[PDB]
Amino acid sequence: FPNNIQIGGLFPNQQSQEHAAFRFALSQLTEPPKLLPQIDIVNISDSFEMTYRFCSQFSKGVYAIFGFYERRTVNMLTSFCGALHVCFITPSFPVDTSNQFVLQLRPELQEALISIIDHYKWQTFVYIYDADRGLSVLQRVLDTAAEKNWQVTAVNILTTTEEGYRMLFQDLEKKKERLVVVDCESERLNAILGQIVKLEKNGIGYHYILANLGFMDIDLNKFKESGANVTGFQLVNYTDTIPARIMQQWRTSDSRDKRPKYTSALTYDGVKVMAEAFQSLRRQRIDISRRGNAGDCLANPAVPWGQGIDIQRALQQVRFEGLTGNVQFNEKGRRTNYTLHVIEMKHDGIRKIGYWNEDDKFVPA
Amino acid sequence: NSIQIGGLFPRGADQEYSAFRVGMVQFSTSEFRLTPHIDNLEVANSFAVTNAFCSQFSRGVYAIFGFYDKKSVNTITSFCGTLHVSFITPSFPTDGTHPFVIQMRPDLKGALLSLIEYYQWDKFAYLYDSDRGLSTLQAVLDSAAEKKWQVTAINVGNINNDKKDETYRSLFQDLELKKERRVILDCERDKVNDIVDQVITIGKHVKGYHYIIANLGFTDGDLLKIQFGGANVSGFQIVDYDDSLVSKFIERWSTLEEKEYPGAHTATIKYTSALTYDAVQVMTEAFRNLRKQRIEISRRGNAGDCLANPAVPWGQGVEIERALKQVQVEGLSGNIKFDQNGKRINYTINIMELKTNGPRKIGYWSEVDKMVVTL
Ligand SMILES: *[C@@H]1O[C@H](CO)[C@@H](O[C@@H]2O[C@H](CO)[C@@H](O[C@@H]3O[C@H](CO)[C@@H](O)[C@H](O)[C@@H]3O)[C@H](O)[C@H]2NC(C)=O)[C@H](O)[C@H]1NC(C)=O
Ligand SMILES: *[C@@H]1O[C@H](CO)[C@@H](O[C@@H]2O[C@H](CO)[C@@H](O)[C@H](O)[C@H]2NC(C)=O)[C@H](O)[C@H]1NC(C)=O
Ligand SMILES: *[C@@H]1O[C@H](CO)[C@@H](O[C@@H]2O[C@H](CO)[C@@H](O)[C@H](O)[C@H]2NC(C)=O)[C@H](O)[C@H]1NC(C)=O
Ligand SMILES: *[C@@H]1O[C@H](CO)[C@@H](O)[C@H](O)[C@H]1NC(C)=O
Ligand SMILES: *[C@@H]1O[C@H](CO)[C@@H](O)[C@H](O)[C@H]1NC(C)=O
Ligand SMILES: *[C@@H]1O[C@H](CO)[C@@H](O)[C@H](O)[C@H]1NC(C)=O
Repeated sequence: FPNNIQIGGLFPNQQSQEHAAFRFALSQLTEPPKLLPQIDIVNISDSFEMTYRFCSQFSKGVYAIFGFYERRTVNMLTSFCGALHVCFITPSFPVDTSNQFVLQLRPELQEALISIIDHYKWQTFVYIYDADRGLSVLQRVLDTAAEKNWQVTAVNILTTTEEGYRMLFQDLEKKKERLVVVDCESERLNAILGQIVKLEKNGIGYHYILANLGFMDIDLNKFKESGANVTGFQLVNYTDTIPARIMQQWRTSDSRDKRPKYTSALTYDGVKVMAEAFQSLRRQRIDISRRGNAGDCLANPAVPWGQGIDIQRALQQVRFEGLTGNVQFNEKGRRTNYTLHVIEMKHDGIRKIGYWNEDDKFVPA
Repeated sequence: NSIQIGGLFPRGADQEYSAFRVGMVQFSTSEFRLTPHIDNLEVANSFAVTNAFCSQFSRGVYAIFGFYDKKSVNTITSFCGTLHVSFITPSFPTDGTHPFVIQMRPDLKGALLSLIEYYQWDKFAYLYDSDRGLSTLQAVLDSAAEKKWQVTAINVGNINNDKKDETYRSLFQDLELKKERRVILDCERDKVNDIVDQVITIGKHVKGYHYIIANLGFTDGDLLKIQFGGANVSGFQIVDYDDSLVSKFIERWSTLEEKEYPGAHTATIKYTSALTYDAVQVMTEAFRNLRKQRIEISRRGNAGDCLANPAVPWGQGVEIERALKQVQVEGLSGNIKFDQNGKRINYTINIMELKTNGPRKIGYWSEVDKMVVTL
C-alpha cells in the first residue's frame, strides 16, 4: 500500500504533553507505511470550528482521524463519523451511545467504581461530579442506589461556588461518618483538591475516592500528612517490562533533546493502535485507495466511503500489549478485557489493594 | 414585503407544521408576509441538521425556525453564534445563555419545585427521560440536598420497545419495597402514555398513589384512564382553554380539514403546536417592527457557505435578534416576553389536577409572585 497514508489530528493546544507524546510515538514507527500527523489546532467546545476542521480533513482525503472531544461536541463528531463511515480515535471520556466508528481508548471506570463502593461498607455518601460527560456515570450510581439501597447526595462542581462547597461540607460534617466520591477531569481534580485542603480535609473519618484513571499523576502530597484516606485507580504501570522500556527510551530521548499523565499515555497508545491496524492491512493485502473527489462533507446525499468500513474492522481487530495495558476492542468500539489497579494512599503508603478486571469483580491482591 | 424564512421540522411531527400553516394564513397580510422554505429530517442526526442549516444559510434565510434535540443543541447554537443567524424554537430551553437563539418554551423547574412544596413531599421517586437534558433533575437533586429530601431517580429512556413490559413491572416492584406512593413522570407525551398504561395494569392507580406529570401539556395525553382509579394526578398547562384567543383559535381548529391539517380536527392542541403558532406571530411582529422603524435588513449578494475560513457574519443579524427579543404580545400560550438572553419571562403556568368530572385548574405560577392558588 502507498506510504502516503495521510492521517488527521484534532488538538486544542499546540504545546502540551499529549501533543508531544503523539509527535514522539511516530518516530518509533518503523513500519513500511508512513503516517502523517497533519495536526489541526482546534477549540474543542465550539462545534462549528470542529465541523470546519473535520470537513477540511475530509477534503484532504484523510483515511483516519485522531483527536479529543468534549461534552458539547461529542454528539456532532459522533454523528459525522457514522454517516461518512470514517473512523475516529480518541482518548477522551467514553460515552454510552455511539457508533462503531469511534474507538475510545479509555476504559470506563463506572463499573469498577461500583465494585469498589460495594466492597467497602458504604451506607451513605456524597457524590461530586463534573458536568464534563460525568452524567453517564451518575445515572449508573443512581440506578444502583435503588437496587442496593444506599443514599447518594450528588453535588455538581461546574455549577457550584465556594459558598456551595462551604455549605455542602458544613452539612456533611454534621454526620459522624464522611464518605465522598470525586469524579473530575485531570485539571479540575487539582483545583478541587486545593479547595478541600483549605478546610474539611482534616482526616477525621473522611474517606475520599478519586474516579480518575490515573492516580499517580495527581499531587496528593498535601494528603500524605493530614492523615486522611484516599482511594484511586491507576491504569498505567511504569515498573513492568514494556512500560519500563518505553518510558526509559522516551524520557532519555526527550532529555537528550517526569511521568506522563494518563491522557498522554493513551495518546501515545493510540498511535500504536493505528500503526498496528495499518501494518496488518498492508500485510493482509487489502485494496485501500483514496479517490481524489474529496467530496464536500455537506454533500446531499453523502455516499459512504466504500473502503472505510473494512478499515474500521481492521482497527477493531488489532490487539497487543501496549503501555497502559492490553489493548482490545469490543463490537461497540470500546476497550474490553483490561485491568485497573486499585490504590489507596495512606499517610506514608502507596498500597496496591487489588485489581479490577472485566471477568472478575475487584479480586484482591 | 416578503421576508425569506427557513423551517425545520422533525420527522413525524404533523400537527406542528399544520399549526405553522394556520398561523401563516392567520397572520399573513397584503402588506407583509413570510416565504418559508421547509426541511424535514431527523433532528437527532447532527449531520442532517448541519446540512439543512447550511443549505438554508446558502439560500439567504434571515431567520430559521426549527426544533432540536439533546444531540443537536450544540451544533445549532454554535452555528447561530458564529454566523449571527437567529433560531426560534419551541423545544427545550438551553442550559446556558447562548445568543441568537429565541426560546418559546418556558422553564419548568420553578413550578415543579413549588408544587412539590405545596404538597409537603419528602420521599418521592423521579422517573426521567434522557432527553431535554438533565437540568431539572439536577435542580431537584440540589433542592433535595438543601431540604433533606429522599429522591429515587430512575431512567426509562433507554428501554427497548420490544421488551418494555418486563422492565416497567420490575421497576415498580422495586419502588414498592420502599413504599413509593409518589412519583414525578418527567417525560414527553408518548412515554407518559406508555407508563400510565402500565401503572393501570398493575393497579397502582388507586387512592394511595399520587402522580405529578412534569410536562407543560397535561391534557395532551390520555387521562381518561386514570380519572376514576382514585389516584391524584397533577400537572401543568400553559395553554388556557378558558381564554378568548384560545377559544377563537379552537373554533378555527376543529373546523379544519384533516385531509389538509392533520391533527387539527381534535379540540385539543399540543403546546408545541401552540408555541409554533405564537412563533409565527413573534416573527411577524418583529419583522414588521423593523419595517416600521426602517431598520435596514437585506442580503446584498449571497452568503457563500456556512463553512468558510474565516467566518464573516453579516452585521444586520444583531438588528433581527434585538427585534425578535423586543416584542411583547399575547398568544395561545399567554404573554410572550423575552430577555437579552432569549429565555421567556412574565409568563403564567397554570396548574391542574385530575377529577372524575375532568381536569380542573387550582392555581397558577409566575416567577415574580409565587405559586398562587385560587380554587
Ligand atoms: C471554545 O468554544 C467557545 C468558542 O471558542 C468558548 O466558549 C465561549 O467562551 C467565551 C469566553 O469565555 C464566552 O464569552 C463570555 O461568555 C460569558 C458567559 O459564559 C459571558 O458572561 C461573557 O460576557 C462573554 O460573553 C462565550 O459565551 C462562550 N461561548 C459558548 C457558546 O460557550 C470556549 O471558551 C472555547 N474554549 C477555548 C479553550 O478556547
Ligand atoms: C484478555 O486479556 C488477557 C491479557 O491479560 C489475555 O491473556 C493473554 O491472551 C493471549 C492470547 O491468547 C496469550 O497469548 C497470553 O499468554 C495471555 N496472557 C495472560 C497473562 O493471560 C486474554 O487472552 C484476553 N482474552 C481474550 C478473550 O482475548
Ligand atoms: C390525594 O389527594 C388528596 C386531596 O388533595 C389528598 O388528601 C389530602 O391530603 C392531606 C395531607 O395530609 C390529608 O390531610 C387529607 O387526606 C387531605 N386533605 C386535603 C386538604 O385535601 C391525598 O393525600 C393525596 N394523596 C397523596 C398520596 O398525596
Ligand atoms: C481510614 O484508613 C484507616 C487506616 O489508616 C482504616 O481504618 C480505614 O480504611 C479508614 N477508617 C476511617 C476512615 O475511619
Ligand atoms: C507493576 O508490575 C510489577 C511487576 O511487573 C508489580 O510488581 C507491581 O506491583 C505493578 N504495579 C502496580 C501498581 O500494579
Ligand atoms: C406580566 O405579568 C402580569 C402579571 O404579573 C400580566 O398582567 C401580564 O402577563 C404581564 N403584564 C405586564 C408586563 O404589565
